[PDB]
Amino acid sequence: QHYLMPLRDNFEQEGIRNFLSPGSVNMAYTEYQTFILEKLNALVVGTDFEQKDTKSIVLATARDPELAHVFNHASMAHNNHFFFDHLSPVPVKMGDKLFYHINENFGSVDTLRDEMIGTAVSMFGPGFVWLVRTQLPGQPVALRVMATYLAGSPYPGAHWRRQEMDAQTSIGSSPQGLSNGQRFFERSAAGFKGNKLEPTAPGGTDLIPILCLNTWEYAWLREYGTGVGGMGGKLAYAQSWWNMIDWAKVEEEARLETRI
Amino acid sequence: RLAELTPRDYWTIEQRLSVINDTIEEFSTGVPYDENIEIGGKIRLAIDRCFKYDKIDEIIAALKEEAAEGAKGGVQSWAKNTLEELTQRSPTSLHVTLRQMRLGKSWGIAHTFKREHQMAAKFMKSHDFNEGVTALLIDKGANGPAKWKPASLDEIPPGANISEDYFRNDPEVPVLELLNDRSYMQYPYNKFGLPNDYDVKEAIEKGNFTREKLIDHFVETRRGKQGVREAVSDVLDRMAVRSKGTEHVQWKKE
Amino acid sequence: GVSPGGALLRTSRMFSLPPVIPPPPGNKLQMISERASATEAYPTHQVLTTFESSRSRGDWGLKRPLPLKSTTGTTYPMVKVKEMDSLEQITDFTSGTQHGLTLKKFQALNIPISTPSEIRPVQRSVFEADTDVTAFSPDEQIQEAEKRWKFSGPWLAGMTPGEFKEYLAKTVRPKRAEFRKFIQKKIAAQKTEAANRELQEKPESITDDEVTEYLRRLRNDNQVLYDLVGQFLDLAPLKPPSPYGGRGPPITHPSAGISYLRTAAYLNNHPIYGPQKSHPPVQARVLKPRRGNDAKIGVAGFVADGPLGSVMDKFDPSIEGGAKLWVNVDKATVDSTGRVQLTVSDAKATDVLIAKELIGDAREPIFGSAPK
Amino acid sequence: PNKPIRLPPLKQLRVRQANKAEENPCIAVMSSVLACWASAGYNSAGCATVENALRACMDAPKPAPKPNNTINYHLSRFQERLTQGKSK
Amino acid sequence: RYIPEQYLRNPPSDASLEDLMAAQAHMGHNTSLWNPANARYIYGVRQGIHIISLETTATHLRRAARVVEEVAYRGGLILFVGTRPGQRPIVVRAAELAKACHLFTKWRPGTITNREQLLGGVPLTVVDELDRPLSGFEDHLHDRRPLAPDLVVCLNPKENMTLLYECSLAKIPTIGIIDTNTNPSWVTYQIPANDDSLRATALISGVLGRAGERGQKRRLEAAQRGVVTWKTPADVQGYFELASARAADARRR
Amino acid sequence: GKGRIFQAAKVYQRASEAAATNIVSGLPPRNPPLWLKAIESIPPAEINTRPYPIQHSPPNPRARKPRNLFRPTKIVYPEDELRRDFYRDHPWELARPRMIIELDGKDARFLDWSKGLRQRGIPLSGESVVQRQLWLMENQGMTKQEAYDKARHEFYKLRQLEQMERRIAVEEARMVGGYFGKDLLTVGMELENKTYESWKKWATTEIARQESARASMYTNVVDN
RNA sequence: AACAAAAAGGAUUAGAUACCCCAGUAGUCUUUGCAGACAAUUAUGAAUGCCAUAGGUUAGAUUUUUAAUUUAGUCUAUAAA
Ligand SMILES: [K+]
Ligand SMILES: [K+]
Ligand SMILES: [K+]
Ligand SMILES: [Mg+2]
Ligand SMILES: [Mg+2]
Ligand SMILES: [Mg+2]
Ligand SMILES: [Mg+2]
Ligand SMILES: [Mg+2]
Ligand SMILES: [Mg+2]
Repeated sequence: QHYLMPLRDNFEQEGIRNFLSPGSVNMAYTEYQTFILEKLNALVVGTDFEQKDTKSIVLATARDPELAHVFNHASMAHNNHFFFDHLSPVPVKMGDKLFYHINENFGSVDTLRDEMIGTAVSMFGPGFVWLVRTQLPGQPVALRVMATYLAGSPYPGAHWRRQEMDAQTSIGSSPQGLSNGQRFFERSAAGFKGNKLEPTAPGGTDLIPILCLNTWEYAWLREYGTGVGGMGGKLAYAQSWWNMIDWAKVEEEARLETRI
Repeated sequence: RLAELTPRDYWTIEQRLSVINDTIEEFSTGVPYDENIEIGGKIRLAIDRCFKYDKIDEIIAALKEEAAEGAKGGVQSWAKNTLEELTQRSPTSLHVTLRQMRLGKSWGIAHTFKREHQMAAKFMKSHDFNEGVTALLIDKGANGPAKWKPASLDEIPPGANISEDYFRNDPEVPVLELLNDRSYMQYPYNKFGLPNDYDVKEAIEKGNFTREKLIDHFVETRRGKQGVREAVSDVLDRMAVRSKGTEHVQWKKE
Repeated sequence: GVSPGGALLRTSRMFSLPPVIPPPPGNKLQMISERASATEAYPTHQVLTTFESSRSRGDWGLKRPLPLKSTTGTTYPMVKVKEMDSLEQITDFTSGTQHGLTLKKFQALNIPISTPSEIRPVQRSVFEADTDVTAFSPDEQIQEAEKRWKFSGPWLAGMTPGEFKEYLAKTVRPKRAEFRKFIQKKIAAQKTEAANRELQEKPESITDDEVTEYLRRLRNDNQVLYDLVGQFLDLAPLKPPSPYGGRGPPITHPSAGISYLRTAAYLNNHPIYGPQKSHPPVQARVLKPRRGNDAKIGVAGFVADGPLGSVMDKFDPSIEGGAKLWVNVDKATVDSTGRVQLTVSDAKATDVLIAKELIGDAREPIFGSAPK
Repeated sequence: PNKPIRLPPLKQLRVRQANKAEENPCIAVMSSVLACWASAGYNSAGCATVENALRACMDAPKPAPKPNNTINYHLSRFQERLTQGKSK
Repeated sequence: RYIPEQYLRNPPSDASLEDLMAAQAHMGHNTSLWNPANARYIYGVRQGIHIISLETTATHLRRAARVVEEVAYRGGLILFVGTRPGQRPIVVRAAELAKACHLFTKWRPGTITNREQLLGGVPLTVVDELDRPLSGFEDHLHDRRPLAPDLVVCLNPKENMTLLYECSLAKIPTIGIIDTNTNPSWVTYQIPANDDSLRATALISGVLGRAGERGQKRRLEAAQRGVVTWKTPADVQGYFELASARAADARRR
Repeated sequence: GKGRIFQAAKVYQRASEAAATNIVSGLPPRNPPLWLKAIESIPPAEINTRPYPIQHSPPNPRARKPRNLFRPTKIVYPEDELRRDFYRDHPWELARPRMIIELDGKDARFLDWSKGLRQRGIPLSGESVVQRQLWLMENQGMTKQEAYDKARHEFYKLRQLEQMERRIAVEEARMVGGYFGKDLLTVGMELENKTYESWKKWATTEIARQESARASMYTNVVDN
């Protein structure tokens, strides 16, 4: 069965300094990751996914419509742990290599800050904001910001559930609305018939998530309160998060090829 | 299967016991997977601290320390239960019993049965035995509990010695004539069970094993005997500490 | 009391395999084919599955590993074992996809199983606490005996003249002495109801001759006696003097364990079109056209009667892959013979276009290029 | 009605002719020609068509034989498992 | 909790009742295809087959492991034999652990009773207590009778009785997996178990492979201390005698 | 007796006797085989002896001359009667694939049927209802029917949530830009199309045989 | 009526009593006696106690009558022998 694993630096015991109280991280990871794994176990208790890993269940249950409920619990457990696994007990100084690509791609580290934080609030819904690394066979490494919805995964092997654009406020009769609507059916029709829209490289090496931001309410509603009056809330939660990012590890997983 | 084992006349008793030991270990279906060592760890450590004296008064005094609140032993529930038992046992039997446990350690096996025959003779004449048996077995608990010669251990003053009377031979009782003249100070073949402190100690004082390597030394030496890993692990939890760090492990005594 | 080896085998997985249940009952006096046999109404053997790492090795938890040619390659690993070891020293097995995938295709319809109705359509679930009950008390009266679905006695109308004689000779004949006692217990209620109704202004319950006379009195009214005889032998109701006593009680649970939904009263919220009026349509295949003047359609692997309304009238060899028709499954029920019968109805026009739009088959998409 | 018996031990379980020894496809055409001569006569004109069909037989090539049937190989694998044994 | 490649990558030293039941070692043949002689190991009947008692399989397996360990401890030559299709990786792995020989193809009738014909040109070598090749036996290795195994572990006795009968004639002890239809008189040490499962055959074989490995370790450890657990075979023993005779002949001359 | 004389159980006795003395009388015996001392103290086990097998069911007491005394008996448990009842009321429960392949044989260590139908390591199946029923029917003293209804109703409410979650899980995924592949309803129909065509070709090619052989039945070859 | 030793005729054949053919009387059938010989065979007298399985089949019995269990027959193929 799938069991809960400890956190990075005993966050469950002490928690982050000025980002999450030990009681909040307890309700956010222990009392929730355990709840998700209990449901995940019941769904794979007697199937081939019984001994498979979370990410393996994600890629294997991405397109199958009869396993969408299994994808949620598997993808949620993977995304949730991916969030806490990149937090540092003490602020870290951004490396030189990473500090270069961020400025070359987004213009400035402060610009990337507002883009991710701005996307978290602009999304108005529980999800995850990713910092993806895209590198086509001919093009160089390029960093962008991808925002997934409730349990969507950023990996290319699970593009079937790359839930990054709501349909209730993005598909309409307006000029931009019709464009989104066309792309909607173009994906559903292409995916259904098996055709691929964007050619990808083998092994899903195109997109490599490096950083994540969990915007679900169970992670900040208790600590930063609702947010009425401009104090705390989902806004301050995203701001304080930006200070505890493990830029040392973020740069590592990025694997920015040295060319300077 | 034991009936099929046909030894050779020229095999020593050691070889014969080795053939039977290996035959009994084939029919083992494993020990319980959840049942843990009862007398082990905290309780086992408490027994070594409370039952190391030569006076039942001091033993009970030590138990009260364990049952007291805040005792670092952590066996409050156990110490309280043992106390409620000793109070019911015959106070004379406790003195006589605790006395033979300290003397029997230096007696021979043949000399032991002869002394006990004299001791048992004194109990037939005593009052506690006839009362305890008549009150518990013949009456089946009726007529209330037993009534020993002293109502409790507090009646026996410190200077009293109610044991020597039982360890003195009686000329009216002829010496016990045994069926043979064999004897020994320690069992010649009593190492077919699980490894105990004596075995683990010898292996440590002889070799220079480590924490995990030492456990495999017995799991291999006993050829996968069920319970060796749990037993050897427990012995080290009590009588072994990293005197040399993670490199090796030695005893806690010194 | 049992050795540790016998204790493990009991809770083992292979020991938990269910026994092979008898096949779905058919016409007893009708002829059949014994050499060849097609898919059955409902499954009789358990479908088995393995891990993908084990299937490549042929290990299915059975006595021996199965051949790879006939068990590898497909998507859904499913197998039915008839004998774990036959007289040929082989595991007589077959594919279990004919029923394993028929269950998944049916549950894809997202429809419950309702109680059979008579012809004001009122679809009532079969899992209701008042109807779905099998444990009854001896005090259980007759008015509440119609709600049950599992009876101990047989359905007299369904038995053959031979099975009925064997029943009368070996089941009801040796129960005369017991039935007389059953009357005495009623007399205890007959002499106390009139003897205890005025106290607020038990009887001896053991008689020999009074019973003989009470039964004679019932000869003028045969209905009150049948209700008393059926209640003793636990016979399923036959006529109204209600719970669909036409074809008899079901030989299985009214749902048959194929679906556990309790209602279809819900709306499908479309991403762009909001809630829908009816459930999405399902494409069906035409079998045995009218030109018997009745047509048969295959919906989700089950055979049902065509909608009450061409393609369903005359065969057309020109159509590729046969004739197909979009329909909507209105009601699903389980008859007394264990079959699953669907009341299919023709699907609307706009709905078939909405369904085809997602999968990318709609010619004129309702979105974007739909000015009117 | 009883079920098929279990064969006793045989020296070998096999079918004599594994492949169907089909008949020359034209021996049937000749019979038709010989049938007309009996009813319509020899030098008649009605049989002028069947004769052309008969002449068309031998001018066409003989179909090649089919590959051997492996039935006997599989019968020899399951003999002991399907019968009461194998005779020596 | 389970990986198909576990019985090969890391076989267990001892098999428990749960390991044997999970490996399907208790599933005998159809009740009709049974050798009534081996009704002593059958626990009951279920699913139309005979169930082999799990306690019986465990006891007999621990006994065979002792035999394999002692033969390897005394410097004996062992031979693991599994001929069924999917038994090659199992037998080769077991022989590797025990430093033994393997056989995964059809046994050639006469390789023991007629070893001069079948094993005439196969090369041998002479080694000491530390398995070090000894020099000076060139004349012996050329005029010598080929070797026969000191122990044979057969994973499917029912399919090769020619091998087991030659071991009976040559007075060679044998270990076999005796299924419900196999004759238990064909081997010296029986292991009642399902021989048709590659999961049960890998466990039994892996357990016997660990036994041989554990026996070879003790033999080579005693050698480092200068204690040889075996004596020179009679074949090589005679060579020493006539060898000194040739030296004794030249002693005078 | 076609069988051969197997003396595998007497290899040690035969080998030890041949090694006792030397064939060249007057000399000490050579060294014995290396395996002789290995199994010196491990004799074979008794074989071919027919014992009284374990009686899993009480033997017939009325029998005066019982046969098949040395025949193993059938293993039957109180759950066999219960499994047959459930799976006969829920035949389509057999269509749910179940993995009888064992992992480590330690499934029964985490099964406490006093809690409910959902246990550790095993899936929610008809077996859970039988084990839960048996527990109620033995501990809480319920009857076969009463314990059946209770464990049976708990089993339905769990199955309903499983089916309701598939539909809702797919419906919400599309509300946020989630698309899926083909479903069984579509895949199942395409396979029928490809198979229906094969039948059409066979029928079209098989009907030509009858109409041709039928018309040619008459000997109209005269062409009058 | 039919069949058919015998008797007789026609053929075949080196010859043909014969095998084949055209015909044909005892006899076969009925009732009453005589007769007592048979490959009257399972080339195996009758009977009793006992010894391991498997697959069919015949007449019942029991059962959760599906199919199992069992009593008495009969046959096939084997184990120990
Ligand atoms: K005639
Ligand atoms: K003549
Ligand atoms: K018979
Ligand atoms: Mg076998
Ligand atoms: Mg006559
Ligand atoms: Mg006479
Ligand atoms: Mg006769
Ligand atoms: Mg006679
Ligand atoms: Mg007859």
